[PDB]
Amino acid sequence: PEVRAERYIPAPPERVYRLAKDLEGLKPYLKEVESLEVVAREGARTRSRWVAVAMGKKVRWLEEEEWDDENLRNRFFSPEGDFDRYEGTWVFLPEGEGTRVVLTLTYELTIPIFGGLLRKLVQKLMQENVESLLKGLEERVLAASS
Repeated sequence: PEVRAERYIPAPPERVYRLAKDLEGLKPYLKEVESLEVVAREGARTRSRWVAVAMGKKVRWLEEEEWDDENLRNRFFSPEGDFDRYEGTWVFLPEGEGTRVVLTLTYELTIPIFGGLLRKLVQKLMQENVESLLKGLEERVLAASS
């Protein structure tokens, strides 16, 4: 299944893009994220270790992001961790002197026994998570803007 969040940020795309790329600087404004560490940095891609909290227990994964500096987009995919699949794109679109940020996330989480019964709740949780990742980026861009 897939989730997508969309958010307008009052700042030029290039600036919003660059602030999202500095994940470790972004991390303090992601309230649902407990730990985010960049483990590897290479050319236009990094590797990072996420620990997030949903509903009191933690979900952990490693994430590879490929950064497209030219076109202000990124692609990410988890090769290992708690998700069978965790991937998507951040894109930063011009909307005025500002940025329409679009975050798309395809995930698959296998849950013993209850995976179909709680499919919609899981969905909503993943919706809140990406909406919050974006509201947290809003708050980064404002913080770094003073």
